[PDB]
Amino acid sequence: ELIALNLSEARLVIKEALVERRRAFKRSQKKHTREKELESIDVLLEQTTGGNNKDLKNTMQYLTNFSRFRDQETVGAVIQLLKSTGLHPFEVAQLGSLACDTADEAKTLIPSLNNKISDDELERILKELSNLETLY
Amino acid sequence: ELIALNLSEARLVIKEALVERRRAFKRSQTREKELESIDVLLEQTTGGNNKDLKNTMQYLTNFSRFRDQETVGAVIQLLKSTGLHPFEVAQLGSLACDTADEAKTLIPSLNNKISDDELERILKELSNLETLY
Amino acid sequence: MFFIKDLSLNITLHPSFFGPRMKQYLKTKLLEEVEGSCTGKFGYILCVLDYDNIDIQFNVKYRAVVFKPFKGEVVDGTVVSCSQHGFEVQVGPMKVFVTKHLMPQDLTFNASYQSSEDVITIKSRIRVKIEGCISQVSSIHAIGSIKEDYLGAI
Amino acid sequence: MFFIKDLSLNITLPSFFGPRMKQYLKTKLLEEVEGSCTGKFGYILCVLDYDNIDIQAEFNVKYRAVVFKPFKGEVVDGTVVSCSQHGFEVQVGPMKVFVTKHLMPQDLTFNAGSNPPSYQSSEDVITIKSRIRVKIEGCISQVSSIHAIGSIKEDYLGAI
Repeated sequence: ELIALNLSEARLVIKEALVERRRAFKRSQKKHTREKELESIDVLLEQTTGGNNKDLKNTMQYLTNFSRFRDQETVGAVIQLLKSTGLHPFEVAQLGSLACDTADEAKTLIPSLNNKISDDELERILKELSNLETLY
Repeated sequence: ELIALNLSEARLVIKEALVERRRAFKRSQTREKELESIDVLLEQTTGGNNKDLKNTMQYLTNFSRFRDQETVGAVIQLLKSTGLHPFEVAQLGSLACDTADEAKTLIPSLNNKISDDELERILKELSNLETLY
Repeated sequence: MFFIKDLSLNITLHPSFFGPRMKQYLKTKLLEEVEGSCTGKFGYILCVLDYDNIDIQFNVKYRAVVFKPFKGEVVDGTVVSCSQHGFEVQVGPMKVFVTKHLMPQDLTFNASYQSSEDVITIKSRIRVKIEGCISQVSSIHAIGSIKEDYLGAI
Repeated sequence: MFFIKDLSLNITLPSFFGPRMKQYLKTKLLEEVEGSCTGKFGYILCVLDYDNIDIQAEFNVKYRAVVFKPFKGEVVDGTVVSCSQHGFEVQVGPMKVFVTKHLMPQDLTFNAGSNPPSYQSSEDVITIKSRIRVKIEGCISQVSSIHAIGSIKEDYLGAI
């Protein structure tokens, strides 16, 4: 099926995948703040990646800088909120990434929303997303 | 519908149109040397702005492979008898190519429409019709 | 690519002008509104043709030389400017942008662009492939490349 | 856009048969696909669920990965990493979106005299490190790479 992620989910999903990979590696091996994020990522990548994966490295810093919801709990709340709208995954993903202040802005930036939801409901959603915004 | 032109025909179609306009106005009231005639001609036939037309004529002046109506007419017949699509004909009449592989690589839809052999002859003929002045 | 296309424009003319000269007028206005204009849909309307025969009847019918780039088209042009981002090529009434990423590996920036052979700079003639066209309400943009065989210098 | 996609890869190995050849295969899978890119379906950024990668001479390896692929009309936020007379690049995920000078408001003009290079108007100053919202006007897909061209002309685009 179509699985589109918003930036914050992508961040959690990639980090989790690499943390587990680091663990898998350790088990097999022969025995014997947001700034600390950027540092941790470099270490995580060094330990789990082919060293020359700049695409992934660039992606990680990007996601650390643009992820609006930082913890799984909040992200989980955001996904629940958006799915209960019945919107298409491509719209849910953008809506979960692009912070928007008004219905007009969101509808203008995501034209397919035009006639799938009313301004009032969308306004109510923007408020909820905003309220879930990590203040960290 | 659309009528595709190679660079050389567009150049002639435009000059002719402007020449006729210059007359209609005056009535009812070398490569680089041609470049100088542009400013003049445009001046007497257009608003004064139209930067697009001006850039076009300088372009057509420096890139047109066939400079006189005689030769253009000949290129048209040679290419028209191939049975190729107008868009292909327009490209073959604009882009100078030395080999069949070059042309087929640049105009990929020629691949299964004509043999290397037959396209090589057209290329040789186009090269010999190429203006030298 | 250049084409000759049949077009039409509706011109609103009322009493203030009516007379034995309204045809020459309608024409002057036709040229004013469409010649030198550009649209995403049709391209550049560069030159109205056959002046003495423009069909009036006001819905004015006319023919013109228009230019509109098409994806996959290969064209020759002259380099207008270079930068770390690539170089602009003048093609007809338009500039085609060849980004640094659509230029060969062994060919890179140096400011020009150099290879263990070629040197691309202003006034240089080059063969480019149109990879994409972006049409706005009143303009068109083209991106080109020179990676493939037979593209590039000269 | 970021997606999680079900992908597949056929790998060939009889010199390395063993009780733990499965870890070896997972290793070649990462080398071959992670960090790769095709105009077809984008950047395969990160192979997921390492412990359960499904592996079935040659073996068909079914796995999942976080993938990134831009799309025309998509609006995204990013960071300016460079400016020139031709325009500026915006880092968006693993990709650089190039905004041409012709896809910017006309009042925005290159300041060939500033450092770092920048574009500016009566209000905004766009330069290196600037956060910006752009619209992907076009994607050019090559065999092993994707290119994006963007704009900040429309409403709600530009400096964040």
